[PDB]
Amino acid sequence: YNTVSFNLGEAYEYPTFIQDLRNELAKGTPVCQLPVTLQTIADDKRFVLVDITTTSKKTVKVAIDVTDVYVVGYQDKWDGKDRAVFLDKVPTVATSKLFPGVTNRVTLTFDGSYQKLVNAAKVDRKDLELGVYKLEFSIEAIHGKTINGQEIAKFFLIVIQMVSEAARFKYIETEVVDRGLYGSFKPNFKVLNLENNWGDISDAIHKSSPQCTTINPALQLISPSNDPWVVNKVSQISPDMGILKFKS
Repeated sequence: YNTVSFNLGEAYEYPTFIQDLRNELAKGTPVCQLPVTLQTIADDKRFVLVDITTTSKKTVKVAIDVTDVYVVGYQDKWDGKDRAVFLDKVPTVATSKLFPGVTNRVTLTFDGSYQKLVNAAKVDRKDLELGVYKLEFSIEAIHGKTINGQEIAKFFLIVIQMVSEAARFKYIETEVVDRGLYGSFKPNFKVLNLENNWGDISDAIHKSSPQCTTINPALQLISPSNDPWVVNKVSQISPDMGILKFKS
């Protein structure tokens, strides 16, 4: 599997990092001049690894399913040896082929859906601060430490939004660049709305192809200020898209 890296002490490299990740995910046929993921792929090319290193020199290798950009787990350290930590309900190929040879393998009691993650973290997305420093703090809280479901759920919530969602949405990538590289921020109404509708937005754009203009039925989205944002044209939403989900 290929690896893309990001050092939290070099926040300015974030835009390049996200673009390199999109390059690894863009394996499908483009639609309306936008990258698209593949629904199925050989097990040997099923995942991309994201190496995140803190200023404290600790690294966590996060595994992402290239078909849907889902984080399935990560590898950190425990007692000087590697440790594989997996979310519940991930593909069998994930637990069978990722981090080969690592015997300390943990299967968490919760899956990667936002509902299960927030329930375990005990904090909702709207109240959890994102940013390079916050991400490093969450890594420091779990790296080389006994398995604590609550702390690990917080790490997943932060990394999933700063990496996976940013790859999917240029809008989210820009929020992190403007507010989370040299500061901290809580995701606004639009960030959260896009996260909840990646699949639907992608299917809508696919349905509009090949004329790539009209989107009908319209997408009922939300603006940064929590106001209704009705999208019936590709040009209205294409600027916020990084990569679309597979289909048609």
